[PDB]
Amino acid sequence: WSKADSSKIYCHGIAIRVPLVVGDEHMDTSLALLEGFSVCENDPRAPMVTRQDLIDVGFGQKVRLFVGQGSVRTFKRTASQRAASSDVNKNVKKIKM
Amino acid sequence: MSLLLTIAKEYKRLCQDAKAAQMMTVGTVSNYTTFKKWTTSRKEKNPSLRMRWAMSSKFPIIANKRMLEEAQIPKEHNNVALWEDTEDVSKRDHVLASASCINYWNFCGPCVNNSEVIKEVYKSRFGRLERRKEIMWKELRFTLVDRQRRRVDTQPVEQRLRTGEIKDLQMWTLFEDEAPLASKFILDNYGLVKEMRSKFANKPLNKEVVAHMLEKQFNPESRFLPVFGAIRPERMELIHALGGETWIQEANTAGISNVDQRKNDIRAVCRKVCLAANASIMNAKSKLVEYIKSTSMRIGETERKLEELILETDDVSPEVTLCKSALGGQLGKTLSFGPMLLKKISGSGVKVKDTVYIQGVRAVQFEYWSEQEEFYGEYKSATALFSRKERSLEWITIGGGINEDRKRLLAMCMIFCRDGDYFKDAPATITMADLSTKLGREIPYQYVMMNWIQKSEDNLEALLYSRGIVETNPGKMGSSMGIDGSKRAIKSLRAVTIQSGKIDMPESKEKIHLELSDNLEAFDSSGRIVATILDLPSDKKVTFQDVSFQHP
Amino acid sequence: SKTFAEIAEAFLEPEAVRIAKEAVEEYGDHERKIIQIGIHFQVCCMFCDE
Amino acid sequence: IFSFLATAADFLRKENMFNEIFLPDNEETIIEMKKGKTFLELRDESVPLPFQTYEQMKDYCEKFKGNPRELASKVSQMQSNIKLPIKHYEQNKFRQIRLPKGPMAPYTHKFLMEEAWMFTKISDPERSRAGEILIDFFKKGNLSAIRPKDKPLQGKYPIHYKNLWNQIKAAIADRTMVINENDHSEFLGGIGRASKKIPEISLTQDVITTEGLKQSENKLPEPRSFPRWFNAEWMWAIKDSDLTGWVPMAEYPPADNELEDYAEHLNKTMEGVLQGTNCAREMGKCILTVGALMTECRLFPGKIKVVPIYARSKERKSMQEGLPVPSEMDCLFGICVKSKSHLNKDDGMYTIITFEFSIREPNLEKHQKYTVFEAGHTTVREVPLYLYCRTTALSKIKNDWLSKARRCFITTMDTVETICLRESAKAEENLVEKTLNEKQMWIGKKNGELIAQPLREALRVQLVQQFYFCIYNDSQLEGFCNEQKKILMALEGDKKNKSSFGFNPEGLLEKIEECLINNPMCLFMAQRLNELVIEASKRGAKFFK
Amino acid sequence: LQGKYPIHYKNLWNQIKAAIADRTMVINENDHSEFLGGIGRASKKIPEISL
Amino acid sequence: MEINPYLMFLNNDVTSLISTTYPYTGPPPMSTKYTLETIKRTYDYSRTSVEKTSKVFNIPRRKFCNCLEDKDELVKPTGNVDISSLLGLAEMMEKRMGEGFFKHCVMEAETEILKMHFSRLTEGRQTYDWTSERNMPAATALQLTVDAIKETEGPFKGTTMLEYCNKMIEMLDWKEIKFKKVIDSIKHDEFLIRALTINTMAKDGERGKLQRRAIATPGMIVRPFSKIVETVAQKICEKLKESGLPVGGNEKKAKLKTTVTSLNARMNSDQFAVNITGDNSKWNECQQPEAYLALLAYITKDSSDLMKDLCSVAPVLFCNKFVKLGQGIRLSNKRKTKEVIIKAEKMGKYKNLMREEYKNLFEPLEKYIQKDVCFLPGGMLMGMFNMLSTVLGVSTLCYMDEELKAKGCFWTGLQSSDDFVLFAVASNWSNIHWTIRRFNAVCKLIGINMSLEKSYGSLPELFEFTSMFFDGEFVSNLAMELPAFTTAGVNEGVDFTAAMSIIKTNMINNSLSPSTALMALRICLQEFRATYRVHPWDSRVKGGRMKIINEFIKTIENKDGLLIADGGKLMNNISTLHIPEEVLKFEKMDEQYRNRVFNPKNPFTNFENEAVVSTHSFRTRANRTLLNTDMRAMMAEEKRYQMVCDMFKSVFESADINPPIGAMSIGEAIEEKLLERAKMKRDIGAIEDSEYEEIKDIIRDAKKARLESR
RNA sequence: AGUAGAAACAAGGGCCUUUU
Repeated sequence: WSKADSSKIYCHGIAIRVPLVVGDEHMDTSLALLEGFSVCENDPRAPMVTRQDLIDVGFGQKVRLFVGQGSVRTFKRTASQRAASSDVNKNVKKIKM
Repeated sequence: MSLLLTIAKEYKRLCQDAKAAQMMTVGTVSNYTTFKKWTTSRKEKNPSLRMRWAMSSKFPIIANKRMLEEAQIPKEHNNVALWEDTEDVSKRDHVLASASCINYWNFCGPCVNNSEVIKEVYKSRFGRLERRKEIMWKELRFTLVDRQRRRVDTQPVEQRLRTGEIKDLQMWTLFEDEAPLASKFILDNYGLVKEMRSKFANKPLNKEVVAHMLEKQFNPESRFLPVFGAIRPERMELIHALGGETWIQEANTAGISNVDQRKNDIRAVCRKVCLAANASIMNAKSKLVEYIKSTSMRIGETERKLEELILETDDVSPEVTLCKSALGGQLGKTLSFGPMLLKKISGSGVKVKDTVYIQGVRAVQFEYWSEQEEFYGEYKSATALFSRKERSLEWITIGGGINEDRKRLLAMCMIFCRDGDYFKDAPATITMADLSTKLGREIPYQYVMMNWIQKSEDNLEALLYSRGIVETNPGKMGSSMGIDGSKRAIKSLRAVTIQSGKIDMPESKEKIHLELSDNLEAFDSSGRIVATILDLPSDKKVTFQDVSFQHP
Repeated sequence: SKTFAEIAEAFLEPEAVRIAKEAVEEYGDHERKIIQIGIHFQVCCMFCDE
Repeated sequence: IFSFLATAADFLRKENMFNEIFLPDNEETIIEMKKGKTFLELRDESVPLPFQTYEQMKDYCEKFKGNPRELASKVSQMQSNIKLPIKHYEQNKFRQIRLPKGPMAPYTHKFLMEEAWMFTKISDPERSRAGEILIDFFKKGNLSAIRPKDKPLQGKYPIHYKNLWNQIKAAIADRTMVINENDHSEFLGGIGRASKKIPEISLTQDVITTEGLKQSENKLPEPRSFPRWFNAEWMWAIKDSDLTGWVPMAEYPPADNELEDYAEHLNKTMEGVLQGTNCAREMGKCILTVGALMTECRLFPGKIKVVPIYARSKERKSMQEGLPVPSEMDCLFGICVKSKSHLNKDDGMYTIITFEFSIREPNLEKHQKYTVFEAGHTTVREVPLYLYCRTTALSKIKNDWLSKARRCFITTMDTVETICLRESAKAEENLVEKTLNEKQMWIGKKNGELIAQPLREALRVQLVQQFYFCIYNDSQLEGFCNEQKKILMALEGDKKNKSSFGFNPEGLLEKIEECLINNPMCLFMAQRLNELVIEASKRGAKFFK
Repeated sequence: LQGKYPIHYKNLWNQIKAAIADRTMVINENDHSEFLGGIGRASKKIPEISL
Repeated sequence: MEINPYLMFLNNDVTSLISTTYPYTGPPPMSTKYTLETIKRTYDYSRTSVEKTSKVFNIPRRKFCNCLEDKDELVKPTGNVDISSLLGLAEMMEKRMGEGFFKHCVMEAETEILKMHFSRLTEGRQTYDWTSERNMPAATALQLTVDAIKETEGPFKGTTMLEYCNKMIEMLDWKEIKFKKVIDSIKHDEFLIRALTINTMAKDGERGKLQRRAIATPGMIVRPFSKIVETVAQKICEKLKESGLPVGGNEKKAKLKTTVTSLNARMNSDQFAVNITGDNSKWNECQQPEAYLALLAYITKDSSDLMKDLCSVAPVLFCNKFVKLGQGIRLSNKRKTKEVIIKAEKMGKYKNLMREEYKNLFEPLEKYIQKDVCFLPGGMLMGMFNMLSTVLGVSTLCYMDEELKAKGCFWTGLQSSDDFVLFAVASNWSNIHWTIRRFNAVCKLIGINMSLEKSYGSLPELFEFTSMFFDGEFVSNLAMELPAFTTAGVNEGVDFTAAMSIIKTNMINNSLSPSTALMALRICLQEFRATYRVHPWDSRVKGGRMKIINEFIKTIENKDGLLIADGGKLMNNISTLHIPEEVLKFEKMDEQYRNRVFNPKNPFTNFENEAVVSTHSFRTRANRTLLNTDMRAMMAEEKRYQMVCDMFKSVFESADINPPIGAMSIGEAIEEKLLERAKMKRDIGAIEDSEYEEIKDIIRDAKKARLESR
């Protein structure tokens, strides 16, 4: 592995993609936590914070935040490894019968 | 800080008004863009005359005021006027300044610690410079040139991307606080972003310029130009200094930019996986898609997913086409019949049935299209423009430079049009075994005759003989082709024209969404086939470097 | 671009695209509605979740 | 589910499709143009004649079927009631062009080229502005030695010109290139001869009847005849000028490959050949004088100024013998004066005045507008002296273009390099010097015979042609040069035995002869085109005598 | 850090690694080696009789 | 001796020297009489006299379509059309290209018209405002129209083109409209006439055809429908090969060459070909807007019911258009001392004190005339519809019949707007003539005439097309682009690189030779040095810019790294035209000078644009003539919008790069971001609780005021 | 006077709008 690409692991030549849930000494700028967060129903009770304090939250907690421009949402530090390909592909195969 | 407090005070003062409040309250933020146009609108017809007249004055420019005070810029050194306290009508916060004022700053003025960051901002042009410096020029000669027109790329670029994949990259490197939700391209390409971010961080810079330069660093400039010789971006960027219609400055530029190697490796991988999936009988489609998504490859330093590169390239090969079709990737209207290349110019038609007897009496169905249609065709170092009419090759013209290539192109064209008696009565040499179905997968008589030609040269000679031969009439001696591929003879083939000078490749900025079958044969809203697995080399062994075939 | 289907293919799976296309063809409605339907369909898929 | 929807909404908002149109509710599923009342009232009124409502037209177009037979019948019918004439040029030849008749077209260029006399001095790098050299030449006493008399050979208003010259000398003596507003200057500068406005609200019939206020009767230009002095100027502008470096030029960059070497060599040859002619000094004169005048008009409007007519050059290079490193020279041909160039708007006009020096008596036909005076004598021995004086005007556009008079070089270099490279490619060998020293280019007639000289010496003809195109440019010359191409294409077709044809050549000749009025260049080139077709009739058809 | 034709050397190193991977020490493509061998001297030649 | 420039055309070709004729080395040359003559010719070429009366305006309306009369001198122009033949030709073209063609194109267009924002109307040439009745740019006109809409009924919440079109439609049925001014209101009829109004401009920037001495300028109620029609026309034309309008340069050359090869390959031994160079006349005066309507209705027959209504707008609007008479006549006395000025609306009064020509040209057009406007119910104008006319024309080259084949005759070719090329084939001249007459007739049936003087023919390989003469080779005129090699007039950094790029493009396409390129480079360098009042250092010149140069020159080791605008020499050539000087000289520059030039904080620095940015990338002063004119009230709203935008940008730095998006307003985002930054700083950065609380109080007070004002 | 063209300029607003 290398500090340049901290998101890969090379074993016997094969490559492995490590998820981005936590950021250790090498990783950089809050781009290594995004695979640990996800969107959820908006809750005005949770606090509003920045993109740097986002690391001091607890797994499974909620927090409001500002995104891009003129947009606020609510995030939760819980991931979802599943994608839509399989779910669309498999579900469509169960309809041609 | 205090500046922040000032911004807050300004916002308050502005909200105290009614119109400003109404506009900052109504609608969304996008309205800003609109507001950006209704202001500062003024153009000029001939900026040249205006510029000369304008610069003639004694304080022709505008400039900031506080920047001058802070820069301790005076109004004279040895009696030359440098600026004067005043206000432009548009800005209202700028002051008219002299041309001499700029010179003053550069010669003696406010020095900065370092500026090598520029080399990264304009990396493309420093790369141009270096590529130039590593050339070994050669003699100059005069002669006529066969410059063919065609669409090509002039800017060498690594990791060519789309536009949506850039509008995001320009943020995570420069404006992260204002960043949007993380897109998939980011999560996938993390190291790339980290690299682009390591250089433009903690630096005094104008960011709009950086974003513009990044757009150029990721844009292959596609142009429709005349071209001669090899085709590589390293050359097209300076073609102006290599040769024209009457002159040529020889120079060797082969060992630079290592571009086409990536493309040939990609195509080899595509061929490999296509064959692998073809080994199947009922799920080659899903097998191929799995092989795709279960694979990656290295580009320079970074590791990229195959399916991502495939949707960025433009190599019109019978392999890349299939893959881009499986992934639902749209593409251009370009055909492929074996090794040759084809493109339709005009005409139409529809499928039709016919049969032929292989040996004695053995009926075998073969199809052919109905009304007249023009086609351009491109084989190795050879071009052609022909027409088909109801299972016949009406006419054809050629502008190549080789006899062998000419003959092969002509034969493949004759096949593509099912012209001749062989399609009416196949030869004895072929049999039911050579017919089709290596293991069950049928084969149209077209590719059958194709491989039958590629097998022996004498099959090709006989096929050419199938085309009418006559005596070379007077005058047309020059525009005639023998059996060997000679520009003139005493007896030549029928309905043929030759000439020196390639044909201008057509052009069309169109896209189509096609599909494919379980036998790996793509269709385009019609019974026409654009690609298949019979038009590619049979097989070959290669050792791929810096690749990841993460599949059992 | 050049068609709503190619657009929908940007962030949707081509399978659901074709599905909603066949559907609008069945009802013969304006093909600008490929998007909503595909979205609904994809939601249903990701709601099953196997 | 929420993540997918967020991504989709962001994408749509980026595509401007996040609206009811693409994302409607159950009810708002019928989008339609809000067809009002007035628009419909109009649409049912703009319909073609046979129909009277857009519905009928729509029903006729949506169901329209092709009936080729009626189409072919109408085609033939229209093809019979037309009778389009077809005229092969070989049978119907081109007559000669009929030039107008009347007096001769006189000199029109602001400055003199052949009749111009100049005083020269050596240039010092310190004193290089126009307001300085005009004084340097003034101290030696020749500029002040001049003293014209009240009796002019020709012209009008000589008293105004004389007083203006005296005031010019006085101002020069005062070291201030400025002039006061008197009656004379006011008359020569058109100061107060701008019309006075009269609103109609303040108008009445009695006022009209008092002083006739009819619609202005535009007095279009009047015709002229063929000028006989143009060939003289053309032949004079082909010879050397005793100096070079008349037109400033930049430096040559380095070179690394044979290509740049070839380019630099050829460019040096051509520039060295051209910088020695006479047309070149006129180009440099125009450049510098127009630059100075533009600067003045920009800085000192509403003020009568004094600007010289000068140029800078360098004496030719003899052998190493004698004095080496030849020096530079500042030459002065005359004086110029502006008048309140309040260029409020492009295309405007600011009157100027031209005081030039000559040693050649005038001609009434050619030097018609000038007002010459006998000044005195000057050396070389002593010779009499004349003072050509006139009045004219300019504008921003002519200034900018005259200042940009270094395009003729580009055009000529293009033509020459093209010819040479074409001749070199047909043989695959460096044939450039040979093509310049050997290839002959027909350049005129003398004693009824044709004349020829290598291209190396014919470049000057093309250069003068381009310069004149830049000088006498107008709408007339534009139309002419635009309508003459047909004749050249027909000629080429004749050379290659291509049976050309046309529909109405007489109309073409009419259109051509329509734009030939009081512009010497058009007349000269038209007469030369007639002579061309005549000389070619000895070798080609499609032309009448 | 200091050099003249870095790109040639780099591409040649990549080709060397590729060749070693192929278990053959040979290098088929001849673009960089040709250059770096001809930098010393390479040109055409005209016969004296054609002079 | 007598000297004739034209004798070189004997022992040499004509194309390789045709550039010598073009007088593009000098300045080119620059009402109501022209407009009146145009109106007259338009009403005349309508070879008929039928007329109706508009219930709306109560004005005579000559009907120019399927009403042909006066079949004499048909060689002359005619503006009458037979819709049947037009539809037949369109059907034949569709048949050639295949089915589902027009539908596919209109679909591709609708795919864009819907998502389009209504702010793309700011880009384009000037337009005619319908409030001040003058030609302003498009941005200001759109701004004023929106402001008027808002002040009348309410702000325009729309964000796309369709809503703007529907709003325009509704505004054509209102009864009282408001708008700002030093706040006049108007009625329905006046606003209608003032909207259909069209103005003229005498720009004609390009020389091209000297006959072109004007150009149209419609209002703002006709721009979006025109854009829709142009979009569909483009989507159609691009598919065709017999058109060269959108493409430029090498594309049409390749088209023509492939066409010639196909021709030479098709024709047998008993056939011969012919070429023609055509230049249609009165193009913008014979194209009728009714035939376009019928054609678009025939096209939009299988598509949705929405496009059928949009495309049908601009045609009827051009069928009921009004023209604007400019500046009226001028009166004067004999001595010309005094001078009276008069406008159009008054010419109807003093119609007796004018020249008999004006009287004969004016009195007939006195019923069609209204106040300083004329009701032109047909015809066309320049620049309005170019691609649609090209489509209508290409429909002819696709024609075929039984007679043409009974004789073994057929034609093809390639046409752009009012300029075409024809390739006829047959076995004998007697049939060539018949074929050409047939082509002329079929073109006459749709108002497409032909100029008999500017048009000529010859054997196959000799013709011209758009200033490009064609033979065995291709001759780049090379004078068409002569004005291009010049200082644009933008700044110092840029013009030089732009000129080098232009030279490169010429050398690549126009076959510009090397030495010519070098000469042009040196010339542009000299003009650059002269324009910006700058010169080198070793040069003897003494002056203002040059004084301090010689002063501080002592500090420099090598002068090879300097810039041209700072007393630098030229280091560039053919092999370095694709490289700006700022990049080529970077290694040479002495260290101190390099840091000062690229120091990022520079006062004048203001940011295709393939160039480097530096102190030399400045902006010019702004004009001040308006300072006197009372055009200031309009500056207020512009200043307001500018303040708003620059504040929003002060908060969000990427507003320009990345177009903002979201559901929030501006105030909401501003407030939230300010609070976020305040917290982010006060947590760690140099801020006190007092400052944070003061900021928060200010922000809440501003929010309260914003929400309370309205 | 003059320019140029098939009409416009020959200042306009209330004091303002110098180096090959």
